[PDB]
Parts: sequence; structure tokens; C-alpha cells
Amino acid sequence: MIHELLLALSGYPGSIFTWNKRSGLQVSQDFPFLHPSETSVLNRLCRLGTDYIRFTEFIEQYTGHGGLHGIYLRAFCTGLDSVLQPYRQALLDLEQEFLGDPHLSISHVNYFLDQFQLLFPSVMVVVEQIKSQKIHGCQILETVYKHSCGGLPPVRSALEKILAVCHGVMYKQLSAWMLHGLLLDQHEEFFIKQGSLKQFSLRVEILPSYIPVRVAEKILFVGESVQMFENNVNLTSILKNQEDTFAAELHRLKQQPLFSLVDFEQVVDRIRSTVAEHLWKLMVEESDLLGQLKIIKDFYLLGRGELFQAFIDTAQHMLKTPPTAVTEHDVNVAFQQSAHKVLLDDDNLLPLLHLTIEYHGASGWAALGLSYKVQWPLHILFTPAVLEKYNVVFKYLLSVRRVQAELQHCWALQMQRKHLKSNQTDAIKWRLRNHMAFLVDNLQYYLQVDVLESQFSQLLHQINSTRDFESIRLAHDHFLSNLLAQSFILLKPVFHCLNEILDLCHSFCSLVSQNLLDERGAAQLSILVKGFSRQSSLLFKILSSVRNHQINSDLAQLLLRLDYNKYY
Repeated sequence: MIHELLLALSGYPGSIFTWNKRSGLQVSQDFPFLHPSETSVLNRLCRLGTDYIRFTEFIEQYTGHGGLHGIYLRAFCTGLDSVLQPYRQALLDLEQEFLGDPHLSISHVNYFLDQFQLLFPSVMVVVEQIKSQKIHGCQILETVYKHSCGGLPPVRSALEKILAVCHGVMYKQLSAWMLHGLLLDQHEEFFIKQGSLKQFSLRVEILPSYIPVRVAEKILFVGESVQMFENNVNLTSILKNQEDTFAAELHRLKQQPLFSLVDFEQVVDRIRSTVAEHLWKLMVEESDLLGQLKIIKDFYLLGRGELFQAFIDTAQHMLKTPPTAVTEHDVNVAFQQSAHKVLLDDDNLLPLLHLTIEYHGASGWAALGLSYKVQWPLHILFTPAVLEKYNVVFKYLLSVRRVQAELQHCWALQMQRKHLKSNQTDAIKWRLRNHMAFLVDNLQYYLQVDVLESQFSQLLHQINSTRDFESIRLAHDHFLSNLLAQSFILLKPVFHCLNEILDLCHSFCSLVSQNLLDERGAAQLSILVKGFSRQSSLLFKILSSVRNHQINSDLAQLLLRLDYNKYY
């Protein structure tokens, strides 16, 4: 009987301990020479060997080799296999004992194997959850971990050992990602996923729950930062052979028998800092971030005022109409001729700037944008969405500049001999023109000084008084976001008041040109002058807001009136 029992416990059903697929190992309940309590022991040993067989089957199926698969499974199986080994040893020990003592009793076998009878079925619950729910990849880690929390020193301990082996796969994936920007994750088991350039994100539904999202964000950041080294005419590691110091901290951790979150986070924090510091360096000290911001400000934020004025004047005739196939080309020449006209030297910046025209997919001005060809490594700051935003600011700025130019041109045209009347309308034109130019020069002064310069200023300060890249992204996002809010809240109503002044200007021009102290003439004349005066006063009121960086009632009601006109 002991022979058939030792065999069964080793994985070999026969004709006495038989195998039911449904229920596993069974024995007859009717041996006439067994006491009921011995049959009972045999029944309990049957469970013990039924688990052993079911483990072994599981292990064989997912090592060596849509249901279970992946490397986290394999490592789970490997850890299980290791956790079963003392049991195997016990069988080998029992087998020697039986050889030296053919009176080995059922009772003795049962007592010797007691520890395994306690251990096995906890561990089998883990196998079973895995099996029924198809637990995959890093989710296996969460399962083993939670049940590792289900106490009883030897089951907790078995499960810890399994976790550690499983964590071995994580540390491997981690250190490939964090230290070499690679994602070796054929089966989609890891909590960083992919999804030319390559995008990355968190797969949070697979993130082990004892690892906070906050910690995973950092791992995400480190690995992106690294993989973003795809420099073809040079070759610059953002680590150093600080690489090895880090390879070793991960290998160390991989060796811990117990998972420590504080410890793991310290290592993650330390790699992140370092990548952040080297990133700031790369940008500010070796790729002239400060210098490209300036270029961006010169172009997107019209900092080169004289070039855009020349540009608007030369391109007006080609942009006031709906674009055509040649517009973009014509407009870029006009833009290059304007830089020449204005003695713009730096022979090497205009190549890197191009004006775009939306053609196919109402006026050329509406279709116009600006595109900047960022270079490695700066595109990690100047992402395409960032440049999209600049570009929207650009169009609000350019619009205000253009309605100013047209206003200036409207007065100029009227000051020409053919429009002069040699009486009092002349001196009125003259006063209005000079007032409008005073107005506009002050709009531009405060728009530029209290808005652009001063925001740009803070940006540079923030950038200079930190050594962390993420502090730069942060300050930059605040800067760009404020520019957009000012475009919608200041530029737009400024543009609308100036454009109103412009209609009044054309109206004035057209009234004078009718060659009427006629009754209706002096009437019209006065309506027009109150127009200019009211628009002028409003712009001045708008300018305090510009100064306070708070919206005042005048600005608020004007924004309200403008939404009311659009909708009602």
C-alpha cells in the first residue's frame, strides 16, 4: 500500500490510487483491513498528491513550450517549481526510508508530509485565480502579492519567493526601459506601452496596485528621455557610465527577497533626478534652448517688428485673396525679400522657418501659419502640439499688426494731394491720424512690455534658476498657456476696436471725398468723430486691464457684446 501511495504522491496514479480527471486522486473507501481513520488519512494524502500533479501539469504547460502565455507566467511557473522542491526532497527521503524499513506506515507518511499539506492548497488558490481569470503579465505580480499578504509564515514565505522571481522579470524590463530606452515586451505584459518618432504611455490596467501611478509616471519619463536619443551626423547616453551605478542598483533590488516600495522609489527618484539634470544641461548648455526661445519669440511672437511690417506691406496683395497653388511659394519669397529689405543678417535662421498656407485642406491671411523646424534634441520641448499653440498666438498677434498697418495706410492715402480739400477736413484728418498713431504706439508698447516681454522674462528666469528639465516644461507650459489666454481675452478685443476704427477711417475718407458747410455733411462728420473717440476711449480702458492682468468691467462688457453679436 505504501508503495502505491508513494508513487501517487509522486505523480503516478495506478490501480489503487486512481486518477479521476474531475476529482483527481482517489482510493477505495472499502479496504476491509483499514480503520476508518486510516482511510481518512489516505483521502487527505490523495488531495496532497492531486495538487502536486496539478501544479506539475501547470508548470509543464507554460515553461519549455487566447489563453495564458508570457514571460511573467513562465517566471511564475519557475518560482512554483522551486517552491515545490522541498516536497520532492521529502518524497526522495520517504523512498529511502521505505527501502530501509519496509514497515513504513501510512501514519508516518502522513506526519512527515504535514507541512506540505498546509502549504499546497493556499498556493493552489493563486494558480486557480490565474487560471480562471487569465491573469496576464504584471497582473500576475499583483495576484501573487495580494495572496502573499494572506498570512501563515510558510505560505506567505512561499509566495514571497515566487514574487521575487516574478519581480526579476519586472526589473529586467525596467532596466532595459529606464537605461536603454527599450521596451522588450512582445506579449504586452509591462505597464509602459508603445502607442518614425514613437509615443509612450502608461498601461495602467496592468500596473501592479502596490506601485503608485506617481511612481510609474517617473519610470515613464526616464525611459522616454532615453529612447529619445535618435540624434545621423554626430552621436551624443544621458546617463554617463553612471549607467553602471544604475544597472547595479536595479540588480541589487532584484536580489532583495522582499519587495520594498520605499527602497524601490528611492532608486526610481534617483534615476529620474539624474536624467532631469542631464536633460536641463543638454538643453540649456549644449543646444541653446535660451537662444531658440528667442528665435521663437522673434517670429511667433513678432519680436522682429520691422520684418513683419515690411512683410505685411509686401504680401498684402497676395494674401487678401483666397489662396491658390502658388501662394505659399510667393509668400515665402516675400518673406525673404522682407528680411533682406530689413537687413536681417543671420544667413542661417530663415532656412529653419517657413510660412504655411492652408490650400484645399477664404483669404490667404486666414490660411497663413508659421512653421519652425525644431532640431534634436529640442523637439522634446517643442512638440508639435506646442508649435500648434505658438502658431495660434502668432495669428492673433499678426492680425492686430495687420489691422494697425491698414489703419496707418488709410490715413496716409487721405493725406495725399488728390484727397486733400485744402479746408478744415484736412486738419481734422491730420489730428485723427496723429491721435490714432499715438493710440497704436501705446497699445503696442503695453502689449509688448506688460504681456510679451514680461512673460518671456519670467520664463527665462524660471529656466535659469532651476536645474531640472521638468521645471522648464512646466514654466514653458504656463507661459504658452498665458499667451493663449491673452490672445483670446486682449488681442481679440483690441483687434476688434482697431478694426472698428478702420471702418470709421474708410467712412471718413468716403464722406470727405463727396465734395459737399452742407447740413448732412457736418452731421455725418460729427457721428464719425464720436465713433473715433469712443473706440479710442475703449482701447484706453482695455489698456488698464492689460496692465493689471485682471479683466475690468469695460473689457468684460466688451467681450460680452462681442459674443452677443456672434450668436444673436
